[PDB]
Amino acid sequence: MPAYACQRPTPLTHHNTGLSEALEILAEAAGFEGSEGRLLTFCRAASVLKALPSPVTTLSQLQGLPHFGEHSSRVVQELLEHGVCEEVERVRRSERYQTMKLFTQIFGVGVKTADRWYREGLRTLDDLREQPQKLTQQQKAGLQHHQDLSTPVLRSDVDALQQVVEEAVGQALPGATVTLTGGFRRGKLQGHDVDFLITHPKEGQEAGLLPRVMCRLQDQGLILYHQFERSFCIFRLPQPGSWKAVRVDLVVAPVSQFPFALLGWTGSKLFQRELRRFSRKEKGLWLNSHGLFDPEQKTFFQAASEEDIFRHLGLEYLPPEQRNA
DNA sequence: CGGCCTACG
DNA sequence: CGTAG
DNA sequence: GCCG
Ligand SMILES: [Mn+2]
Ligand SMILES: [Mn+2]
Ligand SMILES: [Mn+2]
Ligand SMILES: [Mn+2]
Ligand SMILES: [Mn+2]
Ligand SMILES: [Mn+2]
Ligand SMILES: [Mn+2]
Ligand SMILES: [Mn+2]
Ligand SMILES: [Mn+2]
Ligand code: NA
Repeated sequence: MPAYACQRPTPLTHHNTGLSEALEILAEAAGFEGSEGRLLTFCRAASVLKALPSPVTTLSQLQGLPHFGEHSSRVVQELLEHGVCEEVERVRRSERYQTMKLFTQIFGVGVKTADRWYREGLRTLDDLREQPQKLTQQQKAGLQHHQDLSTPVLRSDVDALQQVVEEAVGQALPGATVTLTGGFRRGKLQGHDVDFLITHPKEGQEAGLLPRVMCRLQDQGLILYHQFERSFCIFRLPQPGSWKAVRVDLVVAPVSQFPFALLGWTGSKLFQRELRRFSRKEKGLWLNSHGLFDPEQKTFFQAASEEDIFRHLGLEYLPPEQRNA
């Protein structure tokens, strides 16, 4: 088992859901308490279990696995022996965990904001709504549309959204393209949002595109919230006789950067953090959604495909459906 | 000991 | 700070 | 929390 998540395939369907979900609770709780390092270890340990070929049945099967130490091993041991882990159950039932989960799921609210509200005694969405001057415009939109945004986005929604985005993009710039990214490109059947990457084959023609696309969508009445090259939107998606709010991310990249943007925006989140860590720590190259930089030569790697990027980092290529770390 | 991804809005 | 994967 |  390789130590970095970008070194191993991780399929969407795997064999250790119970164990990985428990470790991910502890990771989320670590985040709520402000420990990104513990969050990362628990995330990495959960991800190792997703890459295994079979269910873990006995603690022996963990020996030698990366990111399993005393704490993560004890969690698995309790789950294997007893079906539950006392620490996980205590976290699950705590008012702090439940409220932090409730607040951070709001679009516009992260851990630091949620933690302040918790310390101020707030506990419910109705508490937040009763104090609206304490909200940014982004948070007001997230709260306004919270019910819809909690409803899974389905493939039929993706297809309808891709059609309307393609229509606006084509009106704004002939020849521009729209690529579905995010979890749906990795094969997920559902999601919390839909992610799209927009480019044009002639370098530079995409300058100024995203404001033109947004203007065209807003004039068709499709935009409930927005506000460049990244737009984190809420769309008014038509449904039979009605509509529902859906989170949509729109990203524009020049074609020179498209493989890097496609790689970054396809995820998973852990896969990309691990890939960027690997690049810098193991290869001495700096990776982001714009490029891959050699800081000694002060040059950027020219990539035509995601495969090119994997090759330049010395990694076996993984298709999107194996990046579900 | 000290790192832990790296951007844009 | 929030967002993103 | 784990590891370089
Ligand atoms: Mn399998
Ligand atoms: Mn411990
Ligand atoms: Mn026991
Ligand atoms: Mn997404
Ligand atoms: Mn998104
Ligand atoms: Mn840019
Ligand atoms: Mn330390
Ligand atoms: Mn994400
Ligand atoms: Mn520690
Ligand atoms: Na949030």
